[PDB]
Amino acid sequence: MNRFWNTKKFSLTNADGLCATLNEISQNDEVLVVQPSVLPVLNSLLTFQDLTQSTPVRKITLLDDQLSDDLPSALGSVPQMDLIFLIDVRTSLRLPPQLLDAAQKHNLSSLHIIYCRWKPSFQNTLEDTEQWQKDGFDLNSKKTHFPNVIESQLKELSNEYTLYPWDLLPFPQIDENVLLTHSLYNMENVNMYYPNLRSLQSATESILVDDMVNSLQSLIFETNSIITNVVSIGNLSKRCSHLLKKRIDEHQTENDLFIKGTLYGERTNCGLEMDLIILERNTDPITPLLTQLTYAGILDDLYEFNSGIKIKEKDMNFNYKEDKIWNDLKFLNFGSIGPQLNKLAKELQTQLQQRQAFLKNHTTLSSDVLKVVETEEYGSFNKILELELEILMGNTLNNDIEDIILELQYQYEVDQKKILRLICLLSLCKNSLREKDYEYLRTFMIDSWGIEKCFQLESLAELGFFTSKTSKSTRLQKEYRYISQWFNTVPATFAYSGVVPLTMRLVQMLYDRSILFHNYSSQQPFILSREPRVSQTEDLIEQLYGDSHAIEESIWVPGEDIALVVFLGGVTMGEIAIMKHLQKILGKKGINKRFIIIADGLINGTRIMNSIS
Amino acid sequence: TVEEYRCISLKGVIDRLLKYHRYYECIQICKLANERFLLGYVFTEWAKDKIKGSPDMEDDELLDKIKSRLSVIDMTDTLQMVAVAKVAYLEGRFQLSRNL
Repeated sequence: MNRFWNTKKFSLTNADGLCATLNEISQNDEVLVVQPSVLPVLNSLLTFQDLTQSTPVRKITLLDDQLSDDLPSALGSVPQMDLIFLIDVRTSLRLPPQLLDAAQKHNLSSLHIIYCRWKPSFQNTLEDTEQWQKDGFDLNSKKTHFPNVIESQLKELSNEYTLYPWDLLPFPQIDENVLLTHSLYNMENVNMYYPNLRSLQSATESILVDDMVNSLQSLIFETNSIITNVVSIGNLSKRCSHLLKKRIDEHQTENDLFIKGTLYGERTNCGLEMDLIILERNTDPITPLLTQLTYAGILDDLYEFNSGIKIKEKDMNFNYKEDKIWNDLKFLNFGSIGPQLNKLAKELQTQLQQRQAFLKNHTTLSSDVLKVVETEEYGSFNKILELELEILMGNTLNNDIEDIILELQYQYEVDQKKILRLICLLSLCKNSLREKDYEYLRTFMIDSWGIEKCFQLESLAELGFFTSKTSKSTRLQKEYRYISQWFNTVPATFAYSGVVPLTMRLVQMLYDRSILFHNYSSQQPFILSREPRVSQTEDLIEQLYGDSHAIEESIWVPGEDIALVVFLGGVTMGEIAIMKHLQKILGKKGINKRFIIIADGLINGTRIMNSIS
Repeated sequence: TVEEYRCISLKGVIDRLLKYHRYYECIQICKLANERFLLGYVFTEWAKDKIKGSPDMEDDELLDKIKSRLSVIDMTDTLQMVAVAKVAYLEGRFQLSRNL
């Protein structure tokens, strides 16, 4: 807020707007009807008690076909004032049929709905006071617009179209530092980047990039920032950067270009820098599939977080704004939790009961997790780690891989997803697999897991995960054993099998070429540069991607620090753990910066496997 | 006088002189008065009158003139040319209306 990104301050605006709208609906007893996908987000913002006390609504429901049978049971009952639906139409451009069938059948006499949208900063605070009646109606907005958007398909029943545009802007839930935008799923639980229908990839990609650009524009115009340097990586990031630049340069108002002349300008500057490094998940498919070792990573891949940051099996919330025990243990390694918990418990003995309840709950949950790690296919949780560590450095032999893949297939029972992920990593690590092993691996797969597995192994065999030795979308076509020489991923590191992520070193090289100095270096343009630059580092990335055009460096202004590292394609939460380590080590070395990680939705190995199915 | 100038806004003065087909005088008051809001209101009227004027013209040269005269004006308010395109479409000229 006001050039200082007070992230928690973003939370209040959405709640205030929703409360004002709901209280301005009607001063009676209201019943709320909320879409299943958006409800968890709303509950993570407004508590039930606050919702009841602030506005006279007293009931919340869900959009389901069960309501059709309950139309004469639930909808017929209550209905003290009216029914206020809440829908999300930001993606999939289609209203759910539930409201369509309920409107005509139950014959509601008052239809009011709520639709979500990003904040229209271009409205610039209603533009003063309409310029004293538009200086004699010199400007007007009647019919100066298309008749309807998306909701033009709603042209049935009555004219009760009291729409209400509730505003929404990103706010942090999992942690103070990192915000999160939900644009990676539809209402049908289909991945927005890896859809299970290989006929409409291009449109889905365009829609995703458009929505991401819209969210970034909303945040940028809300915070009143001036981007100075852009480091785009990949193909889609190029289009995203160009579209964002065009949209910023088109829709910006006046009274700020004048400031753009005063600040920065010609022959002078004021020492303000913001960076917009952008990456794509397809660039490095090496590390969304490794096993998590941090506490929240282990707790995540065994029990999937929903849209809200909570879990079904437990009841206590993991929100950071009311508890401090979770703050200091979320990103620590699993091994260093026990003794720390023992010390925390023993120090309080000499020494309010809410802390006791919190520590008891944490101890019980940790004990349950430790118990469930073992005795549940004992040794698998470690065996996969040793196998992954062996594969990453490279120890594959002639036809011996077929012996170990089925070694744990039925000796220890294991899910399909683990095997599929491991074989994908095997096929991806060597950057190529010969033509004499697919004929056996695919045969065994189709033998053991049905007939539909052939379709999965065919569809997944074109995104780059499952390739054969015999508009490129920026795949990776270089052996990984080479990358272990330029970079020092395998020696400082946690949340993995002792391996540094590839994105980690990719962002490291932009500011300090130390590891690149040890290997493949005789001269460098610099050793410590404050501004992001890319020079004399083309050939290494020319062979790494097959084209010396993936790297893009853009300077916008002609002539401590906020860096916006967005993530198009999900964030593997282990990267968040190493981001803090990067910030700490860079601050120690001398360069002081602050990182904000924009995420389109948490991504994880198993969560990917159901996507392409 | 000063008191009469208070009764009616500057737009009231600009209209009285735009009425009598004097499209260069008006555009000079706006420059000296240091205003931008009432700038495009002269240009839209001039374009409408020019389009609705000489009927025996040619599309390419008419568009060239109507777009070269737009280069001088650098301002975005009340500069809507949808009305100009409509009034061009209201008569036989269709290609020029589409090209505008």
